[PDB]
Amino acid sequence: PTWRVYSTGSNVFQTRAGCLIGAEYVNNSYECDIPIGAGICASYQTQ
Amino acid sequence: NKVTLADAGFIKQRDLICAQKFKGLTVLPPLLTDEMIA
Ligand SMILES: *[C@@H]1O[C@H](CO)[C@@H](O)[C@H](O)[C@H]1NC(C)=O
Repeated sequence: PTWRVYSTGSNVFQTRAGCLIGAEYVNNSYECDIPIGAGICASYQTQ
Repeated sequence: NKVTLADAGFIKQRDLICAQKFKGLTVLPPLLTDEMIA
């Protein structure tokens, strides 16, 4: 029923550019590493 | 309030001018929002 045959089930976050599946949304503010759109960015940081 | 934008890259839900999305024309939103330019 979908042309992309893979499956991704993880934490869901809604941005004005789209839905981000695969990344957690923290409340901190860091320098932009990987741009997504509509304000937010992505990075690979430890916890 | 004097520059009327068309799409601004936002999510789409009597047909408007944004029916070009169904033919494959999608407008991407900018990285820096207007609250950050301000
Ligand atoms: C997306 O879905 C939510 C849930 O009903 C709705 O409130 C919202 O208006 C929809 N559109 C956007 C652009 O978020």
